[PDB]
Amino acid sequence: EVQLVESGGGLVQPGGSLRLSCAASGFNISSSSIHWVRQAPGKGLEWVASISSSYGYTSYADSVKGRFTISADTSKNTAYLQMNSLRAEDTAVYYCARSSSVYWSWWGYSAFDYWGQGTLVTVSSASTKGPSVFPLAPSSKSTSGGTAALGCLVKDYFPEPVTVSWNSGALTSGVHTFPAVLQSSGLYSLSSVVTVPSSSLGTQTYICNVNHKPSNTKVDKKVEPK
Amino acid sequence: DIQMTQSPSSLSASVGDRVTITCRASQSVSSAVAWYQQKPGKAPKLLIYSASSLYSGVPSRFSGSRSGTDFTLTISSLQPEDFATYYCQQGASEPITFGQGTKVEIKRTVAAPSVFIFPPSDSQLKSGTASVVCLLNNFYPREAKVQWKVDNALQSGNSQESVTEQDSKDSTYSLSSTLTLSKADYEKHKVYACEVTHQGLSSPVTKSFNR
Amino acid sequence: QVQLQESGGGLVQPGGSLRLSCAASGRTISRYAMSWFRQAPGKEREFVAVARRSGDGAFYADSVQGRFTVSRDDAKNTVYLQMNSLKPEDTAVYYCAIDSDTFYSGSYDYWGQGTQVTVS
Amino acid sequence: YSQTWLASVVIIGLLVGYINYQHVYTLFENDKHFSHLADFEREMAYRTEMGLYYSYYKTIINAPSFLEGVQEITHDTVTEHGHEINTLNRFNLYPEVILAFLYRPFRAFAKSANWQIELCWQVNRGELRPVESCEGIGNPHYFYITGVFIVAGTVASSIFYLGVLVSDSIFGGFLSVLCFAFNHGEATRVQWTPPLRESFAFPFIIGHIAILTFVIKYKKSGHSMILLLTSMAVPALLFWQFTQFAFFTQICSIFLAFSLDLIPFSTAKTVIHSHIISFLIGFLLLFGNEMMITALYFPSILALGMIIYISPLLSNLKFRPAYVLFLAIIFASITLGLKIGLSKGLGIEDDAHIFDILRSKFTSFANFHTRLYTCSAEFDFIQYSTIEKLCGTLLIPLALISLVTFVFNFVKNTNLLWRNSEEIGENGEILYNVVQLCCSTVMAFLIMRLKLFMTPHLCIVAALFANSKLLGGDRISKTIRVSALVGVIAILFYRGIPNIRQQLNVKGEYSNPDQEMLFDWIQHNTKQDAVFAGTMPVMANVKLTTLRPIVNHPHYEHVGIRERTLKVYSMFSKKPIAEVHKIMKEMGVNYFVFQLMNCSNDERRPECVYRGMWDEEDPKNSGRTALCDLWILAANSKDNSRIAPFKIVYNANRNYIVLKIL
Amino acid sequence: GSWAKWS
Ligand SMILES: CC(C)=CCC/C(C)=C/CC/C(C)=C\CC/C(C)=C/CC[C@H](C)CCOP(=O)(O)C[C@@H]1O[C@H](CO)[C@@H](O)[C@H](O)[C@@H]1O
Repeated sequence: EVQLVESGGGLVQPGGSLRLSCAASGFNISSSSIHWVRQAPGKGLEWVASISSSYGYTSYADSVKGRFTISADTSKNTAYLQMNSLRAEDTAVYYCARSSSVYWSWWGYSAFDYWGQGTLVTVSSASTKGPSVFPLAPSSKSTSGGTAALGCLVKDYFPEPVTVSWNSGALTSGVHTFPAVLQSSGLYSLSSVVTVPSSSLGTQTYICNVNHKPSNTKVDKKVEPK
Repeated sequence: DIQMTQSPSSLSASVGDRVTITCRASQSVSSAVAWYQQKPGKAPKLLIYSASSLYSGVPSRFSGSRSGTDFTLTISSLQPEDFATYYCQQGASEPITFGQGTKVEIKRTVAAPSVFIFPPSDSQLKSGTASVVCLLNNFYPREAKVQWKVDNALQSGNSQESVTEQDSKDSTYSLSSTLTLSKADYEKHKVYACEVTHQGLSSPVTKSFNR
Repeated sequence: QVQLQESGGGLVQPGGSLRLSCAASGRTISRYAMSWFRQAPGKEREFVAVARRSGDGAFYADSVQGRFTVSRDDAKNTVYLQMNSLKPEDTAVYYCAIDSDTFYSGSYDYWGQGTQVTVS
Repeated sequence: YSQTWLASVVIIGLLVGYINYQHVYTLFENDKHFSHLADFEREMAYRTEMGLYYSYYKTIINAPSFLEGVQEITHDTVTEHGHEINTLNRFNLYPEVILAFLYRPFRAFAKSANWQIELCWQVNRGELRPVESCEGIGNPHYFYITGVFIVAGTVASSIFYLGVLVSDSIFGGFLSVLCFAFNHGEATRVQWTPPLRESFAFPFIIGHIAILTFVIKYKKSGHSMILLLTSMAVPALLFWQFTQFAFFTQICSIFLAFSLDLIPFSTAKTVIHSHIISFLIGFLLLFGNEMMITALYFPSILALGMIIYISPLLSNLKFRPAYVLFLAIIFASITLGLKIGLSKGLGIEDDAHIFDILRSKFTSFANFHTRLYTCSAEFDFIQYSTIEKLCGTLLIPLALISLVTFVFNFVKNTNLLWRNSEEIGENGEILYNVVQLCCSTVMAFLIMRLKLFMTPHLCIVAALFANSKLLGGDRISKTIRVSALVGVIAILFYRGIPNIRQQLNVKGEYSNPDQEMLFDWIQHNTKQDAVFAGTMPVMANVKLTTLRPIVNHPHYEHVGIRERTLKVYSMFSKKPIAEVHKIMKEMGVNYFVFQLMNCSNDERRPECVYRGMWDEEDPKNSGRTALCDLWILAANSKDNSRIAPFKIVYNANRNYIVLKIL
Repeated sequence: GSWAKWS
């Protein structure tokens, strides 16, 4: 019956302001401190902010001491984090963890027993537009008759989540989709390749389906041999 | 400003093997340390609090220990369920500093990677640039570094590397290196080649082709 | 510049166990890792076993998983291999390979003399 | 190159000590003119208190043997006629005993060798009869004064060493000594009142403070530091009662440091053990003076000891405010339980004068004794002119700047909320001295005459302005730091010379002819066993010279004399003359000597004159004819007809009056 | 003035 839920994450231009909320259902706030913790993509967890709302104590991580403000609203049993002047390295997943109140710290903070689901916030300077799909087939003059694999590469897709479908999902063996990768240029690149069968690729017009719900892009790209 | 460092940044063990993760505090946090487990795609959960007590609910196999400023997490027998990252936290100071984190995986027989090369397609003529992909598959462990050198010339800043996590069916790895060239860079040596270096071979495998 | 030597000897008998050793001379081995490689006619230069610095995990090939065991001694600065119940198809030369790269990329350039094992 | 530094530090300390001693001696000789005073006239120069203490030195140096004299003064039956008392543990007369023990064999040896240590000749005053004045090291007054001034001339060295320690540079010591020199008049009054007790107990207190700062700074311990602390704590308790409270400030300032992880465990244990040992030796030496217990120095020692001995049990606490609050609560609880559990619990003596000069300042508590204390002007609020004169020398602004700098550094370089047991904070002695400075200033502001503690600590804390770490460290190079500190010293010298000029220019008065005639009359026209009673300052001198037994004296701390004063001073009240005569006869006093200036209306500061003090304290008798009118009428008319039981025996120039109780 | 004075 005790549960923390975080909301308000999303997308923002650099230098903007976000205002996210941690709502606790069950245990009443101001009886225990709540901390906002950060996790960057492919990194360890990082501590961001802490609020003990019993008497109004607030503490911030040295790296954001001057840009973030946490406020506790005890009337409705929820807390809020307001982040402004976002840099380019603050894109990450934020969790809300409970612990003992600071005034009763008394031998140190208690462990974060209850954690929230976590909300993702990203800072980007590029518009949301559909990507480009490029076929990638093995050379017919190389490795012919044995092992063979073909696929499609998707570039310049935003946001991150795009689904790759093979011949309407008819084939799933040897399916390898690499994780989404973003460089300093603000580009997303991904590849989806399956081991094509023998016998002239099965004499079937293979298709790649890119499904991107935020842009509602479901274009199908043909696959042909060299 | 109190640093908690985990010694085995990466550890590999098989089912039923006893495992031990270490944590070292620069300062002298007394017993305010804890150990959390994070599996990918979810939020961390408590496993040990105070470095010696087992949180109510987690399996009893896990154990914690303190000695001096050293802290240790001991797993009697690893099981398929507990394959994820482990974080060491300290709570005896205002800056609550987490650990780097150690990832436990499944040990397996080393497999020789298979390498394929795919040059830019005919549709690259309209994007203003060409891309070449060198993809290797079925290699273990992940510790393999691919270096790019052309005509004994140092290369860097243009190669983009992607690596996938262990396959849930055979626990393998797939890695890809992408090189991007402009139209001016498309006029360089027509022969395109890339090299892959791994522990599965004594010398790196270099593959070249001509347009 | 590196060099390594081996130990042991005697008349071996098929189906038994062998006690191999490879020790580097003129340089330490703790900083770098050690490997055992198998060279065979037609197809050589294939990985067999590897140990990184002290025994934090030993990797063996699919065909020698459990048959061969690797240990290391920094005091003697030598890597010792245990083998038993040698398979008839195990005719080849074993080489103690040391990589000159500190990043553990396996850039092996030293092969040495090795030890030949032939079963007929 | 780092050893010649210590030699220069020690040499400068000794030189400044010697210069301070010379300065005090010169001021003394200028003010009183001891050079050409009649031998029986220096004693009359020793006023209300000075006379009392010096009388016992004179008694000891005159007795047939030192043991006989000490036995006499340990069973004195003339200081408070009526019952035998022990004056050694009641007045703290150990300095007199030491001085007499040194003097008697020194003078005996000088006589044996025929060495000319006392050479003197007649002095022709003028119209009055010629008198003989003797000067030299052998003359008892010069021996006593030289002892006092040698003992009190090391305060300059102690201040210089304290400035050198807390600032780790000779510039700090120079700043401390220079600030002390310009604020000398407001720092000590040993050049005008040698024989008092503070002139003996302040140098040792300052030496002990310096030794404690040194121990804390270098984290020393062992038997050596315990002995070094005891050797300066025992003398400062055997010489003056108020030391018991002064040390209570140190435990209040040490504790605050200990709770801030700025003092190691071993050094704290050594300090507390030295304090306990010094207190035990002091208590055993004073015949077990009960007033030592039920003070604030014993319970504080026990509370600090228990706090120190249980600190390791709380090594796991990481929240500093909780730790500090718990330590403060335990400290206060133990101190108040011990003080309240013995005074009221067992009724063992206890003195309320310290606690009655404070409730009378805040509340409307008037009382009589507090009325005597509060109207002296040396137990009242520190007046504005003293602060004006201190800020004139810039002694204050420098202290404020140094304190602000230190607080800024402490805030920046410390984590206030969360504490680490293992690591020490560093710079503990600076915080210790700063806390003692605040305690001393809070004492001084309430009561003047305790500026004795507030000014030397201002001089000390003014040296923090020359610390490299406190003032930017290496961010200001080395050429600048010397230049900045030379400019400050040059500025001070611009505002310090006039003060020394005025202090040297001052000249005192030494006429006091009325008391000489009164004492001549007392010596001539009364028996050797008569008992005298009268105003407290006159009775002190009446005992010091003419060796007549007295009924009340100027030492007013202990009980048993407050009730004697309340009875003796009844002569200025409105009670019936028959009752006052009965009281005087019961007390056994023969002569009542007073001054006609005591019974004159003030109309300017009521509730500070005797006529008024007996209105509130004697309200049921209000409206009756005040006795002072009766005394004035009898003195002027010269025929004491209406005052039958009394009879004026001595009345000269309407200044001093001696009444005889039949 | 019953006690010494600071002058
Ligand atoms: C709790 C904390 C951390 C800090 C608290 C600090 C504080 C604000 C404290 C309490 C101090 C107070 C405010 C008050 C009472 C008044 C004094 C100071 C009395 C001493 C007289 C001395 C023992 C003889 C020297 O004083 P003298 O100028 O020579 C005149 C007479 O001296 C005789 C000498 O023996 C003596 O018998 C008489 O009582 C009288 O004092």
